[PDB]
Amino acid sequence: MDEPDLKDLFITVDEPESHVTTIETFITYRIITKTSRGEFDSSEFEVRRRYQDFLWLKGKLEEAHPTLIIPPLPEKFMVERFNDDFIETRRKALHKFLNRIADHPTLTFNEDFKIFLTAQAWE
Repeated sequence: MDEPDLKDLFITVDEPESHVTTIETFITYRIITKTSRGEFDSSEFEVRRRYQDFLWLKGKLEEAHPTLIIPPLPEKFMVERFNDDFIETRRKALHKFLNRIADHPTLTFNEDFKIFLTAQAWE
């Protein structure tokens, strides 16, 4: 039998880090998602995502909800990408983006949003 849930999500976006792979360096953001303000009987996942991962998500949401305007993620086309203002501006925008999806009555239940918030979870 089911335990009824209010379908609340609380999302933070923080701790930007440089991810240096062998072929590319890019910034990632820590996304922590909680389903409750309580200590017990709840879900909490921590993942790390780059901006391209958010663009993937936006596209999936657009495809699934073609009559909606999905919350925007503007970008203007080698130093600035690692600039403190650039990163902090983006962090705030990504937090706003994820909150808008989380609060939206159809977008919040999208399967790719769920995968986005949970895949490759960190301890």
